[PDB]
Amino acid sequence: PLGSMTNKELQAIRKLLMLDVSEAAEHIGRVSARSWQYWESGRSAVPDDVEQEMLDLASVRIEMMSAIDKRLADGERPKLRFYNKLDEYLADNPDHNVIGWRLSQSVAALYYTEGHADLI
Amino acid sequence: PLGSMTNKELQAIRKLLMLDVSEAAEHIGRVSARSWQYWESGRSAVPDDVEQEMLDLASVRIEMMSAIDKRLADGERPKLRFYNKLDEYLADNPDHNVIGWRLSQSVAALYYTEGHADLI
DNA sequence: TTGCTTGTTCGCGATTGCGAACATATA
DNA sequence: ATATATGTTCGCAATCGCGAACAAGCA
Ligand SMILES: [Cl-]
Repeated sequence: PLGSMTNKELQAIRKLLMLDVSEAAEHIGRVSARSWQYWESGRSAVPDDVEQEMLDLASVRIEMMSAIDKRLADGERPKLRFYNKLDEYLADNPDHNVIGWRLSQSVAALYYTEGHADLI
Repeated sequence: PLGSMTNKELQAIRKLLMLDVSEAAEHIGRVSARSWQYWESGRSAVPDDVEQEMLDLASVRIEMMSAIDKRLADGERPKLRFYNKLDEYLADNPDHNVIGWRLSQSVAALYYTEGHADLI
């Protein structure tokens, strides 16, 4: 199963998690931005650990969506926080980083586009 | 109803549809990129027609997602096409533009991250 | 043994977000 | 009558994606 991530699959999961190339290269791949661009362009294969961390971030996203679903089924119309600046996010989440900020942006954007939540 | 879209809501739906600021400003707002950045930063209100066009694009996304859901319920593991370059997408879709390209990118990324489709 | 692999670094053109200024049309 | 909202253009620092070159680590 692991190790079959294509370059375009990596680009797609990165874009869906709403990560910039530099952010993922610095915090996930722990490599230069050029190496991440090479991975997404097909020059070098996607490392196994990078792929596994992608799936892990996907699972974290699933947890967030599940909490919001719990709130929805209870009759709530959620007012979800969509942090424009990363510093505003880290002021409310000291043990997080830009990865969690982008994940929160993605979940809030999805639940607004679906029409179930308003963003503040 | 129309006119309640905030700046952050516009930014969120734009990023969800995987649109760049320049693309949305050129093809959707039909304004300069500076005016779109002003809209998304809260300098001026989001026009009603731009809002409604956002919602219409969301509906088109729902159409695509429903087609792929039908394919999934039939037992198929979809091999979704993720176009890295816009010219490839337009060569496969003559009557489309960058909006449909970004919509298809977002949908394919969603169905790959969910774990139901492979990208080619 | 060294070709394929993979990473870093540098340079450069293209692109972006934003401040600032200008213009308009309209209440 | 006129502030005010809203669009445009211009310049600029910052950022990004890419080509090309260099280097280490192999198998
Ligand atoms: Cl409701």
